Amino acid sequence: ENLYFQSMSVGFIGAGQLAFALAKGFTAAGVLAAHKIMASSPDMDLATVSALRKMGVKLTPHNKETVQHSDVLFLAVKPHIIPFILDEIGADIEDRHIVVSCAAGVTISSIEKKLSAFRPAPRVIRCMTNTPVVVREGATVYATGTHAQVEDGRLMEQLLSSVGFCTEVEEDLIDAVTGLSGSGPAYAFTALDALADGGVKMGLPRRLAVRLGAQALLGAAKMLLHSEQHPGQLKDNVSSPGGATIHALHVLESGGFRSLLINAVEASCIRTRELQS
Amino acid sequence: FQSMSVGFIGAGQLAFALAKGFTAAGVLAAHKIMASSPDMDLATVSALRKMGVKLTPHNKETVQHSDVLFLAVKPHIIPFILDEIGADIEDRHIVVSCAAGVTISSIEKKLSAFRPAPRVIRCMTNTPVVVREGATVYATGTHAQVEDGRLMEQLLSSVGFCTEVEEDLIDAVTGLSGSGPAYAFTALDALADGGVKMGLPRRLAVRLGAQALLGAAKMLLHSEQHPGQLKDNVSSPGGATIHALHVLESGGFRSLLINAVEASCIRTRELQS
Amino acid sequence: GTENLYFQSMSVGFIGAGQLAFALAKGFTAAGVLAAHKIMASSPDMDLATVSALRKMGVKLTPHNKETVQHSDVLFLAVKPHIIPFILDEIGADIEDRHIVVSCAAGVTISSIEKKLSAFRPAPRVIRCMTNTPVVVREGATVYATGTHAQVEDGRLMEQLLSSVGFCTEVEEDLIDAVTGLSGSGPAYAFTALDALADGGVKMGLPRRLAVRLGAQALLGAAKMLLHSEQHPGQLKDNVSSPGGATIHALHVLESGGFRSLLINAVEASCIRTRELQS
Amino acid sequence: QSMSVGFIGAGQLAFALAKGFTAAGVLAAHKIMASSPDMDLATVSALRKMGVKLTPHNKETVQHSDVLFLAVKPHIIPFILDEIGADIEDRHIVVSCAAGVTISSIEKKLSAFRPAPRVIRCMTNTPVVVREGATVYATGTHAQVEDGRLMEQLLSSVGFCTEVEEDLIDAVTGLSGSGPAYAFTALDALADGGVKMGLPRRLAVRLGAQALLGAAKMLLHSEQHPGQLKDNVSSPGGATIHALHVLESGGFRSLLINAVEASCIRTRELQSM
Amino acid sequence: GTENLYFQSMSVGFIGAGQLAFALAKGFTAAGVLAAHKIMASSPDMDLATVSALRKMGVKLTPHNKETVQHSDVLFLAVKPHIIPFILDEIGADIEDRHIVVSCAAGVTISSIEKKLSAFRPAPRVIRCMTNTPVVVREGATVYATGTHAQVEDGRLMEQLLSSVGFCTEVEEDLIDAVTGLSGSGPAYAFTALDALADGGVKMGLPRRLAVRLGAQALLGAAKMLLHSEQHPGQLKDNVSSPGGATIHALHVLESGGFRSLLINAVEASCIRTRELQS
Ligand SMILES: O=C(O)[C@@H]1CCCO1
Ligand SMILES: O=C(O)[C@@H]1CCCO1
Ligand SMILES: O=C(O)[C@@H]1CCCO1
Ligand SMILES: O=C(O)[C@@H]1CCCO1
Ligand SMILES: O=C(O)[C@@H]1CCCO1
Ligand SMILES: [Cl-]
Ligand SMILES: [Cl-]
Repeated sequence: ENLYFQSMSVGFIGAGQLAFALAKGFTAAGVLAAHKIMASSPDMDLATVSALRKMGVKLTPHNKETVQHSDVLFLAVKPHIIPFILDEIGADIEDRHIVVSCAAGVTISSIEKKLSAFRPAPRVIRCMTNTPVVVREGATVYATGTHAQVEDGRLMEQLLSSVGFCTEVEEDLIDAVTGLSGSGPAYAFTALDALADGGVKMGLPRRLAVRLGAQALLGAAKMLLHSEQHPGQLKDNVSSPGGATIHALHVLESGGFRSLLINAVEASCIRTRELQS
Repeated sequence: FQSMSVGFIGAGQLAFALAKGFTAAGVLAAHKIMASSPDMDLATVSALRKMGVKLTPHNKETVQHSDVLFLAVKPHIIPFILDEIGADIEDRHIVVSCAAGVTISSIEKKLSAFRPAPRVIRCMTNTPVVVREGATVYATGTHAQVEDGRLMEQLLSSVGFCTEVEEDLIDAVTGLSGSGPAYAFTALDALADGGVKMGLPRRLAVRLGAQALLGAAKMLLHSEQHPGQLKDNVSSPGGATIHALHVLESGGFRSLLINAVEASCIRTRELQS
Repeated sequence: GTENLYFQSMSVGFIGAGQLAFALAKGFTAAGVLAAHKIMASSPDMDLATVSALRKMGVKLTPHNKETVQHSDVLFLAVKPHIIPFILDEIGADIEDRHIVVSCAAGVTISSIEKKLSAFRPAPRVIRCMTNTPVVVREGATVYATGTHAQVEDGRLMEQLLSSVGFCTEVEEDLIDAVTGLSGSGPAYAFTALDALADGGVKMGLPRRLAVRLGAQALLGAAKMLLHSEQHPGQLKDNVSSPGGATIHALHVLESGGFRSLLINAVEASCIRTRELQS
Repeated sequence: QSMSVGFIGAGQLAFALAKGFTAAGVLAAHKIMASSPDMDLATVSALRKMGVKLTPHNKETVQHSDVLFLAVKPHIIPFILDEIGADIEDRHIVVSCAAGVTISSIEKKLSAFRPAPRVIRCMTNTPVVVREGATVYATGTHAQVEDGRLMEQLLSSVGFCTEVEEDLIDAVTGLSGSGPAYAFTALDALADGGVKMGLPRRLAVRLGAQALLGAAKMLLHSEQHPGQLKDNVSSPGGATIHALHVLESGGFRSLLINAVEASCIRTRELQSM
Repeated sequence: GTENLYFQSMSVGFIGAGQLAFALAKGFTAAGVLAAHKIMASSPDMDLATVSALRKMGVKLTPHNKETVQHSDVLFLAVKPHIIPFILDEIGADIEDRHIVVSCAAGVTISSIEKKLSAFRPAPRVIRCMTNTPVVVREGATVYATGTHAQVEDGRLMEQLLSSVGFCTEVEEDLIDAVTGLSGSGPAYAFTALDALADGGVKMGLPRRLAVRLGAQALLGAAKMLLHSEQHPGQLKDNVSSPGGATIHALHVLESGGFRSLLINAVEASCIRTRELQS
């Protein structure tokens, strides 16, 4: 409530979906002014880059510049880019820097080793977040590195709590979190496209069908979050005997609806582990 | 509309959720709501009691109390309820049927036997009205004045999304957003089973699953982008997400959700026939 | 129609005179960028129908791969992967400074082409590409990657020549196996789909000719529509699907069969196999 | 020459047709008029932006037009015919675009008002917007040869167009009518496969779209059976025959057959209701 | 080769000049039982490739169905089921005593042909048959049933003529829908199977031409083997399946797919549909 990080300067290495979404969320929350944020990207023609520019974020094609501007430094690049970045700017890492890796599957140990060759005790945090931070409803976990100070973790939680749920986890849960909350929105966007197709099949106009399906999913998740009851208990509550809902639940069960989502989280988590190896 | 009194026939899950939403929105003092049911021992009735809603076993007390009257009963008991308080409808009443499948025409027919020009509105809503995030559609009957629709949309918008639709879409809406939250509750339970299988504590897995679906849905509502395009924005080449999407595709994920909506809508038609 | 290019100092050679050689030779000359007599092709079997078609076009034909190398500036290796090593050993001594060797084989890497040719001569100019037979109607899809000693002008020239018969862009070589899976095998997926759609039209009482014509016109127009649209394919799908209508009923039976999943499996199988065809 | 076109219905079809016609420069955007019962549609906004005259009144559209496209849902058609039937004049050519609705029923409704209505039934698709449509039509009892000739060359300006027997039109609807939607699904999924194997999304969409376009075109210009073209480019042991095999194992062919059949059967249902 | 028959007083007519007419005309003349100029065919579309092929053979062609009736003694109705009623009404008045009307349409019953023709003339001589296009290589499969007024000589003559281009036997009419399901649609099942087997050969590295040749030779020889064997097909299958060997592994994957069941479904679907094509 009126939170604001007076002297924090934030840098994004990578200027894609994730950098844009966090900068949008951070400035939406009012915890940072746009001009105290800087992002660098190898392609300065991404639509995400020009969106950042309209926000008032500082843009540069040199990762060195970003590192020099930043106190908190987000590595918002793909997993295989991380070693190319850590080697490019490892010499520029200074005392003050907190390096926050958002790359899937990439471990704190690997980041700390690459940076420790240039300089001892880099302050490293690993996190998994998602793009819904752009509407301030992200899901974020983080794990603190060996040399992260106690304040570094509390700082980063306070920053990331401003754009959604945020908590600390042991690092060895992050791969699984990537499969649930990290890939989660994509499952929901697939689910929502299909629900709308169902509504359209039954005669709803597409605009209405998309709006209704998204509101229904939004309300159910808010309901569960605010409820002390089991998701199955809530389902039981709204399933009238003989009714329309229980008939529909039966055809979800006949196709193994539940096991598909389990398969999804599994496949994503397993792939995440492979990206590291 | 600050002197408006609301009544409920049927003090079940829907009445509680609407009443909690209405009071949480501040549109309605709890004591200006009255509810009635034949089972006055339910927890829903006890919970409405704590809220400060007025309760009674007499549907007549509810009708004479109320200005806007919600019929929150099961589709097969509507004709009894209509027959029971049909002589007690007054000119001032707006009668809002909530039941699945029951047509405006059938309600206007029974009510007409007692009094010309009954003002009837049909709606399909859902239980997330209880955290003011419901999905609601409504259709106006023959004698519903335009002001009755504005009032209805104003009331129901305070507890979530609300739009007027033609009546012949409501069966389909039922299958989509009426039954929808139960689909999502199933999704979240299974997604949490997935997190647990991969090593997450159950509490953390429920939390992240719910937050992920909440954020995705909200993100789509604030976006000018098609949901497939958001899917595309967040799927890195060769990455974890596109791998998981492939296994969803292989089990026909999309078609099960189409199957669900279809089956709920089709069942909703059989409930009125 | 034509492309307003003309490579007036360019002699082109094809080693291999099968489907790909004839498609490219037909496309180039149809585009007007090359005259057929500046093209020479060679094959081990000179009775192939493709070789006769090349003779009708006026392309130069020879049984000897050395004659093609000596004739040509740009040299297309349009032979199967397992035959590339025998080709490179046969003609590696005849490569000269002017030659740009454009390998069309699936999965054969730049590294291994350069390694085989460098035993005869250092710094070979090598380009790897993946194209498809619709170049024969100037609607190919082509990607390329430049080798270690390819000059800047080499890739710009190859993109000029290949853009005249379809879409063409440069990629990193590590994407070509996956492109092979997608646009390299793409048309075979399409031919399968067009035959099945026509079968469906015939099942519903359409004559075969009409069903084939309409199915092809539908895919052509859909594909062109997406190419020129600013919208996601899902939004264009949505525009066609009238609520409660005929299209959405059909789409549901596609989804019930995991239609999307089969197309993903297909791109994945072709790509994975392409990787095996070098290792 | 002085031809005026009207659309009853201002949905997706009327917009692609109007966009197609003006792209061809067959007639000015302002010589087109569209009427819709909903003027808040994005299609009505889009038509408005390209310069087509809009009206909420079907009678205006009728009195504007010389060729009158009926582009509303099949079940709206008998209502339209009763509304504008007295306003049909001798000059009009009425072109029904609705799925399933037979020439015989349109001629019957309109006959109550004036003898010898000129009716034409057609099925087209949205690729008319890029002048690559697929269009069949049958002429009714009173269409003169000139009416069919004018029809053929108006629709040939925005893609393929041929005259067929009316009893083929339900089947055509399942094939080229719904066809682009099948293609769009195919192209989204192909792109997903490309992205799964490491391709950027934008490039994968582009290559997959280019491959369908090239293959369709090659087939149209070929004297070969598409199975022969398949075999021409399926190298023994190679990547394509491997990929073809996984298509076959899923019954790929049969799904597309089910799709044409499903759409065709639905088209017949639409007229029955 | 030839058949030692010659129907020297027989003029044959085909109403319809499509696949079946040309297959039969080619078979008959190849068998030597008829000269091409004693055959006349008529069609509504005289640009069909089948009509041009008939003109090469030397068959007589006419646009008028009446000219075919007047020319012919044996009159084949080689037209689609829904067109039979229009044919019979068009030429029913021109039927004479000498005519044997041989209907080839799927599902059209003798009763309904006799009923339609008897309005013009009592006691029409009608034969219903179901044959297939392999008559073009003298390996057709044909069954027939004689109508109410067909003479004993009519069926004996039809069996002579049809036995010269393949197998032929008389059946009760109530079996013809099921025969249609089996040998009438049979070859289309075979063409599908031969294309897929060749696909399987190509997957395993065989060139397409060789794979198509070997697949066809395998089915040809298997079918001929069973025709000449006194053994159940299962016993011949057993003879090929070396214990632990390659064939039995393949057979298991066929069984795991319900291969047998698909072929039963196919005969059942064709037969059931054939029954709908009259009702
Ligand atoms: O299950 C039913 O029938 C109703 C409709 C939607 C909510 O509960
Ligand atoms: O798709 C991926 O691999 C990453 C992880 C989760 C979101 O984007
Ligand atoms: O979906 C429908 O019903 C119509 C016909 C084909 C295109 O949109
Ligand atoms: O089938 C193959 O292996 C190659 C891929 C593209 C053309 O032929
Ligand atoms: O079954 C086998 O292994 C052998 C080879 C093919 C025929 O029998
Ligand atoms: Cl190809
Ligand atoms: Cl046959």
